[PDB]
Amino acid sequence: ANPSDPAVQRIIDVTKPSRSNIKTTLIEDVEPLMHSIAAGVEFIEVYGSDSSPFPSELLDLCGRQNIPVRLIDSSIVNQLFKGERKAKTFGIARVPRPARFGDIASRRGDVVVLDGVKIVGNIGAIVRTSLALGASGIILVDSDITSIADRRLQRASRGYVFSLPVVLSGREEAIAFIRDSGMQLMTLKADGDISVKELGDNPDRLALLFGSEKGGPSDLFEEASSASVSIPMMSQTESLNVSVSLGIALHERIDRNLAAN
Amino acid sequence: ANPSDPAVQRIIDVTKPSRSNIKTTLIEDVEPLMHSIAAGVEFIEVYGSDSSPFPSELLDLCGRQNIPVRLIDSSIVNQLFKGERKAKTFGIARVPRPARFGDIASRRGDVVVLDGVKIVGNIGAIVRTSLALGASGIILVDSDITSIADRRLQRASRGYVFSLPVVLSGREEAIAFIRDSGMQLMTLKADGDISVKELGDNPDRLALLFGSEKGGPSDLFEEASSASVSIPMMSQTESLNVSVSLGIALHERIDRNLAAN
Ligand SMILES: C[S@@+](CC[C@H](N)C(=O)[O-])C[C@H]1O[C@@H](n2cnc3c(N)ncnc32)[C@H](O)[C@@H]1O
Ligand SMILES: C[S@@+](CC[C@H](N)C(=O)[O-])C[C@H]1O[C@@H](n2cnc3c(N)ncnc32)[C@H](O)[C@@H]1O
Repeated sequence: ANPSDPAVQRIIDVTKPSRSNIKTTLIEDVEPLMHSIAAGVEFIEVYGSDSSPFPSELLDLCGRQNIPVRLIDSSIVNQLFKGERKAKTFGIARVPRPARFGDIASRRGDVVVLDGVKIVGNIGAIVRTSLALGASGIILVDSDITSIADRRLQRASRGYVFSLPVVLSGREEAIAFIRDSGMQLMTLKADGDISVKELGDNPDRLALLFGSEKGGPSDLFEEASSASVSIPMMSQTESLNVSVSLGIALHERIDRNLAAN
Repeated sequence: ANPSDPAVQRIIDVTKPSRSNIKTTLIEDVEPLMHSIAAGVEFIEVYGSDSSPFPSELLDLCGRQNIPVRLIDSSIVNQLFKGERKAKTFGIARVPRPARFGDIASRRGDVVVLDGVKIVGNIGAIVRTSLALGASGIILVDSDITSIADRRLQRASRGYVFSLPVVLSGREEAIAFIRDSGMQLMTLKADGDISVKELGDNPDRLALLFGSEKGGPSDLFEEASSASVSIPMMSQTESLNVSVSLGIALHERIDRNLAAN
């Protein structure tokens, strides 16, 4: 373990602050770490607080992946971070190459397609929900996001932005991929023809499309769109937050996305 | 149509801006207005952008409640705006008295209870979801919100904050009200005993409890809590966002809450 200051550990104090270096980034907490490693994300070294029980399985995973792991005493860990108290566990990872359609095609499970969603808070929460409910990947269209390593997005996603393919794509390219991949594009809308409760019956791999406005997504998607899906509300004149709408849709598909895996 | 100053309509430029008193307020967007008046809120006057068709119906529900409406010019409508830009339909209103437990106890539908939820972003979205999915009301325990009026809770709620009973309360106060009301308390947690899918089966009106932590809600709600509810995920090792968890919870109760309206 290291209790002194620094040693060469200074790297941690470099990749964390509002520095510049992009090649590396910090991923906090055990679960984001576990899922990152599982997704092939390369790590330089994983750390942990000597005042916290280092998760047995992370230690093991890192072991079977040749990932070095060192303990750090409380005082130094407290110096870092704050005031979210503690990460208690974290690692230095090389920022992966941009995700591609190929990363989604080779995986199994529904695909989440966002169109016009720009608020990082929504995108972040959507990343978490998609991962937790068994989505294969996410395709972002018109999100104003240039890179997925955007720290705002990393933080908004609880550090899960690398745990599943998040592809930045143009509208036409996304449509072409979905079309030629054999997936069934489903447009979720408050005034959709089909009840969201009927999604569980669908045996096909689905591409669930969401917008940012109650009129979204772009009507230009209607061409590729196979059907419109609606989430029942008190009245269909209301609407739900896109992240909330995503959660319900994926919730209805949970069995199909578990069967896929 | 009035391009005149002050033209006395300058109320909007003393209520919308951050001034002195917390009484009246300005509500944007066409929808928030409808449900606001459809509850018991009083509007001094509603305005609208000129070069942009006016929503007929707002007039009917403003004529039967004696609420005046006047058109503003797009040069002045945007003289006070930025976006969207196309908020279009707004109007000053009078902040109602603080919500009471009785308000909820008189209305029908499951009750939502948040414990320790402080982030207004979630609380706001949680309001929309509760409203849209037919929740009787929300109890905000330990939210650090001094008043529902708070301009940040309004903006985070799109202006729907006055569409249903939102009660600020202490932990003991809320626990006492749920027992004396006969409602069955359900605590939602990742490692709950009952599945969220089984909620729709319960014939009784429910009180849904959500914490702010993964280790929440406060275990002091346990005695009152007669059951724990868990939403299935790829692995209970993780957890869902509070608003997403709520949406799914109410979604499974949609038939019972449509039954309560
Ligand atoms: C509804 S818009 C934002 C709400 C809108 N601006 C409003 O308040 O009127 C966000 C996204 O959530 C999705 N969504 C909202 N309600 C839905 C519902 N009831 N069923 C299916 N999708 C829904 C839509 O696809 C939309 O693109
Ligand atoms: C775990 S807390 C905090 C969630 C997340 N850490 C966040 O960004 O806020 C989320 C709340 O939603 C409820 N919740 C979360 N995951 C759930 C699940 N899998 N099943 C049922 N309820 C859940 C819990 O009551 C909890 O209080």
